[PDB]
Amino acid sequence: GMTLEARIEALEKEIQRLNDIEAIKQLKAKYFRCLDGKLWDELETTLSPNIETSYSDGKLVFHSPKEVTEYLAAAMPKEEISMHMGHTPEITIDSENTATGRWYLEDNLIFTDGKYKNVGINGGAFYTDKYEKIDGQWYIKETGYVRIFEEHFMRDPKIHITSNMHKE
Amino acid sequence: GMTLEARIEALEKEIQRLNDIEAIKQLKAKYFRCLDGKLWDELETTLSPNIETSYSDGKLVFHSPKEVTEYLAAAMPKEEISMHMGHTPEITIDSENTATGRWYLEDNLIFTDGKYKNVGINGGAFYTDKYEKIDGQWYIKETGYVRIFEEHFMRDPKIHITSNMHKE
Amino acid sequence: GMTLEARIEALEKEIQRLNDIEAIKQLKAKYFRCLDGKLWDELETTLSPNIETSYSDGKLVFHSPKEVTEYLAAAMPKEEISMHMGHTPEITIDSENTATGRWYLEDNLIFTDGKYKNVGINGGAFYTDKYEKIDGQWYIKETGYVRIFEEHFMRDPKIHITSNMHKE
Ligand code: NA
Ligand code: NI
Repeated sequence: GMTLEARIEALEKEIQRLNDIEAIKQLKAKYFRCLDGKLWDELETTLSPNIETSYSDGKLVFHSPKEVTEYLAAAMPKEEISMHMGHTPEITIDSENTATGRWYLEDNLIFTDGKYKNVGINGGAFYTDKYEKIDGQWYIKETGYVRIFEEHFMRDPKIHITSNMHKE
Repeated sequence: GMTLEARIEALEKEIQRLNDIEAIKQLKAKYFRCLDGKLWDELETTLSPNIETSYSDGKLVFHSPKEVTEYLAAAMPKEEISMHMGHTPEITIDSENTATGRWYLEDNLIFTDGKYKNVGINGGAFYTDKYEKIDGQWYIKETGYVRIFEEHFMRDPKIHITSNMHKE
Repeated sequence: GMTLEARIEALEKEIQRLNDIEAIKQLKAKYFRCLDGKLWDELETTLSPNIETSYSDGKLVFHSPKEVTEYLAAAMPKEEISMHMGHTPEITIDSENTATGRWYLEDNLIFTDGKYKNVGINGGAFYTDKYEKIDGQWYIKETGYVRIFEEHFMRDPKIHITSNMHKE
């Protein structure tokens, strides 16, 4: 049998796991919100401060959080509306300070002005993120993905874009 | 050090928080399901019964749950298929009976008949909801949002809508 | 009042419920990932091994997990890109080893080659799943759904599909 203290110890471990899972789901939510909102300084706070990290998605690789946000600010300019919509996470806490997260991504991109005016891009991907916990806080260290599909097309210029946060 | 009783107290607070977070995520799920299903009486049960509430999204404002559902029933008639798809919540429990929830919304609207026949509307938004807990149950009090984008367009009438719950 | 032991018992029940809810959300995530990835052997591991189960969605009915995956492999061939995107779950744990889960589905299907080349199908549905727990593990037993809508259309062959995991 188990004493009351043993049962408390078990509960403490279980609750810590659930708390970590929830913290990670909110971290990834914040990442997507900052990414699509183009809130680059805030997005930087989701990335690990441990610069032993190579900040990579398996394709693109950078050596600091600032390098990541400098790339993104250039790659995702005001003329590009983006939606990165995460679904159905599978978060595994791997240790006291490491974890893995599978996410099912849908992405939609719309170029409103410039050289790529009226280009639309839609896709899907399976991401597997790696996270680390530093001084009580979870951060994103790196990821990899399989692209389910991606399509590029020209949007009808007669479509009426009635709202655009990057103009308003 | 902490006694067993102190450790139990800590666990009770942590579990209550996680339970509240889960209750809120299910509440918002029910809201979207009732909204798109046009189950207006059921949707009304998700809204706070505290009529000190101004029921607002920052744009539209009503003074009771019934006023909200009367508006929605008129604004979202049988001829309008709607999908409001929530993603990546960030739920913060603010007190014993208040909370905040960020949600990443995609919306798709299709008009099948009437004056707006063949109109499609797609968009995205960042919502920040406010919730309150009354007699053990969570309710939605009000929200605000930033529209990421919105587009209006005419759908090809050659598209075959093979299923529509609002006709069947 | 409650003794420390009673308070521990209450916490054990609450944490087990939250653990079950999280296990179910990850189970359904795995189902969708395997479905769209066409990982049929892995998908089979999400289905209940209890063959007193009729494996049904209310429309299609099979009598073993293998029959389910044989159907799916034929129905969802390499020429069909699929995305089944789950949102906003409402998971109810019904007993120590049974549960119910509402899911808000968006589906997108694209045929790239064959007889249905350039067909696209988009839809939405409200699913209510039934789960069972066998030897510590949750499985999907069966489901039912209401189709919000479904549309069939021919895609412009000028669209550029730049990535497709089922060719790569
Ligand atoms: Na979508
Ligand atoms: Ni979605």
